[PDB]
Amino acid sequence: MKILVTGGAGFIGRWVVKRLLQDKHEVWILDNLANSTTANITEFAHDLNLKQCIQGDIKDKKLVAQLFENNSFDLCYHLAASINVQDSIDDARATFENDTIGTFNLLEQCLNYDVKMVFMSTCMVYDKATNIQGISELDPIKPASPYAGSKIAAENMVLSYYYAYKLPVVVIRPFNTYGPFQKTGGEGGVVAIFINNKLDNVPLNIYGDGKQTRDLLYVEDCADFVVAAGYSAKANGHIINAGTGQDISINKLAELISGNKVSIQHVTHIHPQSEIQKLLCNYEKAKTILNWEPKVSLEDGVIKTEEWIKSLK
Amino acid sequence: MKILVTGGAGFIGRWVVKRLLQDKHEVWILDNLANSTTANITEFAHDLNLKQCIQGDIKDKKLVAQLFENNSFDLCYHLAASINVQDSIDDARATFENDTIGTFNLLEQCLNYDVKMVFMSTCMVYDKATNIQGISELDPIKPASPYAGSKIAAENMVLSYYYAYKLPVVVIRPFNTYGPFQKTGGEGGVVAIFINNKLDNVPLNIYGDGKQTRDLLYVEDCADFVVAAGYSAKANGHIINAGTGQDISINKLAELISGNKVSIQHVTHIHPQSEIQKLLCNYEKAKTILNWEPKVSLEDGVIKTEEWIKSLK
Ligand SMILES: NC(=O)c1ccc[n+]([C@@H]2O[C@H](COP(=O)([O-])OP(=O)(O)OC[C@H]3O[C@@H](n4cnc5c(N)ncnc54)[C@H](O)[C@@H]3O)[C@@H](O)[C@H]2O)c1
Ligand SMILES: NC(=O)c1ccc[n+]([C@@H]2O[C@H](COP(=O)([O-])OP(=O)(O)OC[C@H]3O[C@@H](n4cnc5c(N)ncnc54)[C@H](O)[C@@H]3O)[C@@H](O)[C@H]2O)c1
Ligand SMILES: O=c1ccn([C@@H]2O[C@H](COP(=O)(O)OP(=O)(O)O)[C@@H](O)[C@H]2O)c(=O)[nH]1
Ligand SMILES: O=c1ccn([C@@H]2O[C@H](COP(=O)(O)OP(=O)(O)O)[C@@H](O)[C@H]2O)c(=O)[nH]1
Ligand SMILES: [Cl-]
Ligand SMILES: [Cl-]
Ligand SMILES: [Cl-]
Ligand SMILES: [Cl-]
Ligand code: NA
Ligand code: NA
Repeated sequence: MKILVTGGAGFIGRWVVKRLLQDKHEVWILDNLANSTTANITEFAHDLNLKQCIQGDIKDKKLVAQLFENNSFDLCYHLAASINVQDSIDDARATFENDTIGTFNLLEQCLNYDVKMVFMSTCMVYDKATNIQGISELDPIKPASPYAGSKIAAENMVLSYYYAYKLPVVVIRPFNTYGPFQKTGGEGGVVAIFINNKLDNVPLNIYGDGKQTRDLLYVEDCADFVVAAGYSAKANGHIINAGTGQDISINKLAELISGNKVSIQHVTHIHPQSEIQKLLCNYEKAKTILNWEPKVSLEDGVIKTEEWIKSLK
Repeated sequence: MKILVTGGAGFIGRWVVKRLLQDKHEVWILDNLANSTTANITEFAHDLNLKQCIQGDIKDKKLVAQLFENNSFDLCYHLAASINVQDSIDDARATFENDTIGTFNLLEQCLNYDVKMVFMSTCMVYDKATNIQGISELDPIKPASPYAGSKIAAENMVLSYYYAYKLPVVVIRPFNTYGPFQKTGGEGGVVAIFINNKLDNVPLNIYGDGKQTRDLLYVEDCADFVVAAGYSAKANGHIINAGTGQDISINKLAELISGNKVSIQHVTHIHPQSEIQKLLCNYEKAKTILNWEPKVSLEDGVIKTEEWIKSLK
């Protein structure tokens, strides 16, 4: 198939690309490299099925039109986005423009050329879990940051095209994802930051009281879920979560990762008003529709991730 | 108070303006007159509390910035929008730009100047009612047209500002509204169209099988609800419906309005894929928070509306 992966040079994107190339699809990447480098895709530089890596912006309407007009895509995995909650609080407009308007630009061309869209949403668009069964696709939404609001906004434009036009789309809500190729600095995820701090012999710092929880999904499991949603016509028109169905507090995550190599401290929460106290995924729908389940435990994923991070030092 | 009413020269808007002027607030209207004329506000042309009627576009970022920079608004009732489902299917972009992007432009200035926003959403953002209790604010959303998707998108940006910044906002979801000052042509609502057809001695035409239902809210009741949401700090942060809690099929509405003066026919539905089969409102939350309930029955509202339409012929 001919496939466009927006954000394909990013963390999750590069793993989506890897899987699609293993499956011998012709892949085009569209990525402005705002949050990544081509080091994430060097591995694929000699794969003839990686057709092009376009350094361009989903906000550039003319570029997006030309890209679809001059290719014949079957399928688009739309991962390109601004992803940082705090940045979206500091600067809502940029997050809105990238995550809602950029989506809309792509969606318009998907309709013009009958291109199925897998829209990468986020488990952040949820209000907190309230029990051990976790959050299903039927459970309440709560846009606690402009990032979350922009993602919900995008979801609803995407789904409107499915209803109004019968355009194949899937809205996916993976939970917090970690692993090799995730950044380790201030724009990184908590697992990457903590492992890197450990390797650097500096403390782990926990925002707030650390009791907040996350359901942490290893990136290779996430990428397989993302790809599966694109391949499945049964998924068309659906919202589908992915996660592990187990959560951990940030306090306990810090102890797991440090293993007492470094100290663990608390600091003022940067956005307690936008925090989600408990994130725990019910992924029964993904199991049913996609035959998907995660294979990598947190313990094993941390080990894999630390091996990767250490390899770059 | 100093109040901005976007869309204040429109159908519901002019009634909001009337109420705010009765309550002796200083009102500014921002309206591009894309779907209205100043005849809707002639009544107020000598009220010194109607400060300005700006013919300008909420999509014009510079105009919106200047408007807030050079006034000191307390409160904004944001009614300006593209409202037509079929137009949003024919041309999603224009509806998106007006209803989502335009909202965002206003919201950004509301944050800058601490202006409470009442966001006018729509009961269309709902999946169908499934019982006689009707649709509450907790019930499922389904963006069946790009209009509905654009409205849900806007809701989520608005609510994100309440969470991230503690900006006072209210998201209101009134159900289908009818009455004096609603247009009677192809861009009008079903009640206006049917009454006008009756007065013109031409048939009523019903889309599809006519079994679809609506909860029809008289405009003076709607406008009082809208205003109340703005006046109430208890409503801050909430989604709140308004409606009557009774529905009628389009077949039965046509018989009520015609009274057999004219024939009643069925024609192919213009967008059956985007229709909502049953719309019935649970307005208990509005009753509790706002002490609001509707006063005008459908029968009496039809009579009032027909008197008004006849007066213009
Ligand atoms: N990391 C997670 O925990 C997680 C969980 C759920 C969903 N998501 C979603 O998955 C997607 C990928 O996230 P990630 O963690 O890989 O982040 P990432 O930043 O590595 O990936 C996003 C990629 O999009 C590119 N990009 C950003 N804005 C763009 C624009 N305007 N035009 C073109 N390219 C642009 C970036 O340069 C980057 O390579 C995002 O949509 C994100 O919201 C991430
Ligand atoms: N009529 C209903 O049944 C109903 C029910 C629920 C919600 N609503 C919502 O109520 C609001 C008012 O609806 P209405 O029925 O009075 O329609 P309307 O068209 O009479 O009112 C909207 C007004 O906004 C103006 N406008 C449109 N786009 C604009 C732009 N870009 N900049 C500036 N002004 C602009 C129009 O000229 C018009 O006067 C809308 O937000 C609509 O979505 C309507
Ligand atoms: O150095 C860090 C980074 C993150 N967190 C916490 O870890 C969780 C996950 O944060 P991340 O930024 O990875 O993603 P988010 O869930 O906010 O998307 C949140 O509760 C953060 O407050 C932390 O305590 N210390
Ligand atoms: O001339 C008309 C206009 C409308 N309708 C129907 O009346 C209902 C209300 O339509 P309207 O356009 O007023 O508003 P909507 O609910 O679609 O916002 C819908 O089921 C329409 O199909 C109709 O049968 N004939
Ligand atoms: Cl995320
Ligand atoms: Cl804990
Ligand atoms: Cl409406
Ligand atoms: Cl009937
Ligand atoms: Na747990
Ligand atoms: Na009824």
